[PDB]
Amino acid sequence: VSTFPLIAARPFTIPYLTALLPSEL
Amino acid sequence: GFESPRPYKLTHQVVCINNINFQRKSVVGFVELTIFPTVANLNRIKLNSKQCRIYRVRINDLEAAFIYNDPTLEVCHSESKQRNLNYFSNAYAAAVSAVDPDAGNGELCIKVPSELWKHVDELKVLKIHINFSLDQPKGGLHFVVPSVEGSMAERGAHVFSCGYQNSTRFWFPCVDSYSELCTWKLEFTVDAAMVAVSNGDLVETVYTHDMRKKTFHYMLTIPTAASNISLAIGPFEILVDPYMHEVTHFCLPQLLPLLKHTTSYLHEVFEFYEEILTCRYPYSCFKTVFIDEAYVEVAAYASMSIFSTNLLHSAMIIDETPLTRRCLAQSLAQQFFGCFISRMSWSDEWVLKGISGYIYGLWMKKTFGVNEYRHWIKEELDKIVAYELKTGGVLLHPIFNPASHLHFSIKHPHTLSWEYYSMFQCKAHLVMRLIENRISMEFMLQVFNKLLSLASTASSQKFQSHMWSQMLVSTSGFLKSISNVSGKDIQPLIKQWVDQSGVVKFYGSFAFNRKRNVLELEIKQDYTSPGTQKYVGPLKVTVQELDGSFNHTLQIEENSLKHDIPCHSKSRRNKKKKIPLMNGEEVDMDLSAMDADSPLLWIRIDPDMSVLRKVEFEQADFMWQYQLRYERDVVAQQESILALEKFPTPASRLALTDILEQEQCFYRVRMSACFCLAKIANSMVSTWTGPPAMKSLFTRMFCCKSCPNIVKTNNFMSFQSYFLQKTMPVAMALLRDVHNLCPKEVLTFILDLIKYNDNRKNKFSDNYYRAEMIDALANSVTPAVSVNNEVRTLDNLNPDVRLILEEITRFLNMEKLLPSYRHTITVSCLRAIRVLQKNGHVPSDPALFKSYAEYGHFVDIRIAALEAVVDYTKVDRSYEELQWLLNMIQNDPVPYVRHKILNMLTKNPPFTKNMESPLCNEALVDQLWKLMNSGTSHDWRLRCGAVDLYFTLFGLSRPSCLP
Repeated sequence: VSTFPLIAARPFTIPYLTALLPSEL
Repeated sequence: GFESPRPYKLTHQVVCINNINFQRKSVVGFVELTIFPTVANLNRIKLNSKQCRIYRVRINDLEAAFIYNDPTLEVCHSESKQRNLNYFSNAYAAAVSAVDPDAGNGELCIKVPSELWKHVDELKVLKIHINFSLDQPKGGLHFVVPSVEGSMAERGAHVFSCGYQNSTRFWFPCVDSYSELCTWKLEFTVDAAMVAVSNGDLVETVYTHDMRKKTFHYMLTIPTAASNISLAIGPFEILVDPYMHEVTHFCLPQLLPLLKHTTSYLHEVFEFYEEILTCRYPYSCFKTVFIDEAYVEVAAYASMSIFSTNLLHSAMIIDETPLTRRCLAQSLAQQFFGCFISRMSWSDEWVLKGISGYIYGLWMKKTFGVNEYRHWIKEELDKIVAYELKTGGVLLHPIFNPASHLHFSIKHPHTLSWEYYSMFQCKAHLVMRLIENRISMEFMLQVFNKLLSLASTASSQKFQSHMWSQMLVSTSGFLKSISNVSGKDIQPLIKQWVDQSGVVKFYGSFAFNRKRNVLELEIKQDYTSPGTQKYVGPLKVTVQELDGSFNHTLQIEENSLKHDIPCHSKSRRNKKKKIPLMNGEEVDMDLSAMDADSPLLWIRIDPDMSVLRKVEFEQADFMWQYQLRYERDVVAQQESILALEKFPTPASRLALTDILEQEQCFYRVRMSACFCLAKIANSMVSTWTGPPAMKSLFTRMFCCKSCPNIVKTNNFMSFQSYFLQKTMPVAMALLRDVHNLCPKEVLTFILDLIKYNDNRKNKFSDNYYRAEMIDALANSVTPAVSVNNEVRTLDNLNPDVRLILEEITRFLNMEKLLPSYRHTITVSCLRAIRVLQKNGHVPSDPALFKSYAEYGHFVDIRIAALEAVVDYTKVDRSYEELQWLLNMIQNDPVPYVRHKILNMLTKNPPFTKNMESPLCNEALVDQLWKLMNSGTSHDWRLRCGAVDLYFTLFGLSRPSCLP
């Protein structure tokens, strides 16, 4: 946990939304 | 001439759907068919129905008796001890032929009441009123119900009809053949906040007396088949096309700006397809629906297309605009030639698939250029010759087995393997390009216009098929229309490339006779391989000599081996004059590498790809370098790149480097020259002089003039140096030091490309470039030097791989907070973690990929994680991971994911038939036989995928690892 901690993978309900959607526009 | 296999003719069908319950996943409705018997004593009427509970059937308002049996539910008996695949393929073909509406058969057998026999003998109308109910459908119509609370429109729940070919039997009873054309009346009573999209034009939309539901009435006066009828019910955002006003676009909520930008090109596709053909668009409306958890990426029905929402991009997304653009284009091509003009049998499907693919290739030629057209045609031809030399061959137009070299029956579309279906469409459009080569393109477009005009004069009559069968094309009718417009018949070309199922292999070698000034070619065919056939026609060859480019036609009969063609002067080496090219231009060539005695610079056997062929020509390396530099054909530049990997001389390095530096070369040739230069550089280690390959070229093209190691800030507005910039470190990472380890000069360069990346200034997104940077980081990973199987711990972590692991950890964690497009960096980082696990760097643990594959990560994240789990269970021989994957095949909500898991487990199998593995029990044979027999009975694509998996794992005979 001290060296190289990874944020754990959390599944979504609609994964395409978080995915395709641009965030800076 | 079309004669029906059914003894009745269907005129009109009413499909009414009530009570679409989204909580319980249930529909109720009725179906009323209007049949005219053609033979007296009709007695039983056989209709198609799957998954529908049939409540009552009334014929002419008289109660009738029906019997239902589906032989394709359990194909073989449970208590038969057969375990070979040929038995299952014959039983599955017989079961599908027993429910086939293309024969007289069907699954629901309704008995005509006795008092109507005097109404049926003198042939008068029968009105059959079935009312049915889908209780909880498996693969009939897909219910996407999210688990957010609120109303069903507030959470985004929708239904759509999924499936391929004749799969409309899965949600209402019909005559589910492409040859039973009728007019349609479609009513759908949905919620008041939802919209029901279907085929035809919406005549009205009335409210219910409580004003909580409304009924959408559609009418379809163009006679379509039951297989072309679709449905999409949801809380869709409606957008009328601002250019064409009969075209409405429906998207899921909150995706209206993406829909506005994405579907803004479609009017140009409409204008193209209506000006190369001269018919207007036959239907009165067009509707594009974008949905979630789609079956295929693009489905085309009558007057309607269903795309997935993953095609929707914004204005700042590149590398996705051409793919979505061509998906829209091929949906419109199938609107013209798969839905308006339909199929007469299951044979003559190659006609429709070929016309659709051919006019879509003409669209690609006009839109993206002739060079992109040639590159696409070459990649389709390579894909075909790879598939046909791999397994047997694709047989367009079989005659009813006609193809017994392959483990399934080709009599029905629902027994075909999915790779065979893809290669079928691919070969059909290449054979249509061949027919255009024999009979010119304007005559070809006249053939297509003649078919469309017969169909549109047919489409307006009311006679019940006296004239509605002119909307169905056959092979004989297509060849007769070709012979009508041109006066030439193509029966040798049809006999060779359609009826015969093979590609040809050419091995060529030349020798220049200096005395008689001739060029002696030597072309021999390999016709004894399993996929091959013998070519006896003419063959074009293009020879570039110093006097110019000359074409020659060679007659390659069976006993032919040596072909002497004449050669021209060499007086353009006496004086320095420019050498004229294939086009009208001429260039200065450096003739120091050429032989003194021969004038010929390069030879190309079959340049125009006029046969379905694989050429293996033996030139000299300077001829390949001249063909790479000075040719005006992209397929010849690509094949010279492909043939320069065998000659690692520094002149070939100079040729590929001059190709890479050269704008006004097609960009996909330079992207190939990157990887060719990487391979050549790996092969001439301990000879390479200066820096690693392409590094100085990258700093010359894409970095600052004052700082060589700082990359320029991202401006992706050129779209050709963007693609070259994002492909050059990916090839540069395949460089390897004499110690077989990637050099620390290229890895440091890639890490500095990652650190100094600034994207606050371009109008385009950076997700694909950063994802390719992760792919370049993954390419540099060489296998670690584990000692005595030491456990992968911090002490033995490579000092190179710690930087890579820090970067992919930073990228994946930043994707968790600021997500990209297509979670492209999630897919690239999962792929890179699997690369690090495949070598001995990260512990071989599938728990991360098993958490990303849990129903919920991007379907792209899901298929990347499942690809990693399939690779893990191949390498680690995991039993519990294979049981996890087979369980996920059996019960996953998304059927595309199930098909993709079966596809990946076929491509990367856990064991083959030759291997002894611990995973070859009788338990696994029984599980996969139960998955072929039962279990996959609801999809027709999971069952063919299970047949493919059983063939890959156990072969065509009895599973060996069994008592």
